[PDB]
Amino acid sequence: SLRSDLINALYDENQKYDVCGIISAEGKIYPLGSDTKVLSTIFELFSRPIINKIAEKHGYIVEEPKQQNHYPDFTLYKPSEPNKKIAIDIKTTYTNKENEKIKFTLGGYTSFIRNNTKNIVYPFDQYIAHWIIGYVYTRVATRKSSLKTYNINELNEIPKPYKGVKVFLQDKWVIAGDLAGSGNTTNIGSIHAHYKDFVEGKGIFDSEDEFLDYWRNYERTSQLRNDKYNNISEYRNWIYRGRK
Amino acid sequence: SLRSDLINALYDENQKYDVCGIISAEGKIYPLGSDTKVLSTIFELFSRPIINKIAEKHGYIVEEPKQQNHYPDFTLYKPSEPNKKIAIDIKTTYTNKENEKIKFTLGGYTSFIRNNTKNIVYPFDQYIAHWIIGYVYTRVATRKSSLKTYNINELNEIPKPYKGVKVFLQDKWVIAGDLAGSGNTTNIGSIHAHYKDFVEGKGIFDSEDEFLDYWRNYERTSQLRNDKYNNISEYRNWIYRGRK
DNA sequence: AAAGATATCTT
DNA sequence: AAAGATATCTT
Ligand SMILES: [Mg+2]
Ligand SMILES: [Mg+2]
Repeated sequence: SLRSDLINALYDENQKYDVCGIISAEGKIYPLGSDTKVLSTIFELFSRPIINKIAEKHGYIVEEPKQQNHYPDFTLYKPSEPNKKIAIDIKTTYTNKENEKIKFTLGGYTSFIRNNTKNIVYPFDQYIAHWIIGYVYTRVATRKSSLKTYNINELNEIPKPYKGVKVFLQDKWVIAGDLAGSGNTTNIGSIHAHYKDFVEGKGIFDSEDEFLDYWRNYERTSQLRNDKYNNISEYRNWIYRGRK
Repeated sequence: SLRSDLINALYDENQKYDVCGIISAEGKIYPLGSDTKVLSTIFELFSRPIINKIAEKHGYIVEEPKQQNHYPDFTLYKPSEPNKKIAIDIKTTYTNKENEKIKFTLGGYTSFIRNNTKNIVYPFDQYIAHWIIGYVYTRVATRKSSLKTYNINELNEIPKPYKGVKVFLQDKWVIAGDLAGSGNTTNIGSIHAHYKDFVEGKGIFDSEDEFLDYWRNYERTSQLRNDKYNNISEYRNWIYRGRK
């Protein structure tokens, strides 16, 4: 499948390669920093050619947002079936010691899931799947060595700010949790679990429909959630009683 | 001085080098994406080496934040002058055409400038200068970036997502404006002017003390600002009224 | 303008 | 946890 091939390519590529810096056309190389803003950018750039390569093999068109505040990172679709689009979003997070619990922010809950055309490349209803390619890296302490420039002949000497990158591909709804992933930027939070749980998809929602409904009626502040629902249990009781 | 040296170094380096992709230890080069998040990250990484080079040359220790959401990008100081720290923050924005007005987001106005230690590496009072290194780049007309990899031989054939870059170093207060830079993330907005004005430092505040007082008393919503002040004029009128 | 999107972190 | 930081954009 497009899915199996994509995950095989990512898993494979992720083990045989290591990004160590940005290069100038003049051949000068600049080291990488240890914070997620940097690694997030790197993993996205890294994944681009792989996604494109695998998509092409299955006859899929790949499109990136034309504007900045638009989801998803990649929109795939065959010319003959425009209303069956696949959204692929790359998400990153870090861990301090391998095998700790991790969590991701899964996108806003007040944009395209509530308004079919808000901050999204194509109307939400034209997508049949929302895939998350999650990267987890163990953070490494920045040393003095990563504060100078390098030359092409020194590629092997440049220190990396990450240690053990792990990658997975999973449907957004499957890994979605019941607590917000951010306050003022109102993001959906993922389950807070170990990497294997994301790969295996041991989430809390029974269906994508339950996921959507939960997040479409989630109130922005605990104050507003006090009389409604603050988690999946309370949401199910709320549903049972008639949504009141 | 440290400041003049840093400014000279920034002009040269930037005038001599153009970043075109990220590179793996194995020599494989991945091209840059077009979205602002990418360039914001690249310019920050492009500057680290320069800042560290000039800092060492002047007896200054350079420190980056441990927590990822702490200001500033770089804290410079002599071990002998602990309470004479300099803060440097890197900001970027784009222009579609080389001579349009630009503006930057300059950091929050509700964190450390109101609460001396919130989200800052060292207490605000230990800093005696706050510089902003701003990069302005002109986007390219094409909305479609390259989706294949390149090798060291092809450096000259990799398309760049930007057409031209300008940089400047200036004190934060000198270029601060009176309108917020962001809403839910409560950022200070800078003046909305031409590149030349940021270089020359043609701001709106009469002093850093005014800049600080203005932003320490600015309200989050226009509803609350309407009974206080919404711009420099109204703020000055608010001072006359007795700050009520 | 002003408010709220885009991604992720911290306590 | 929930709320509010980190950059910067868009409408
Ligand atoms: Mg930084
Ligand atoms: Mg900064």
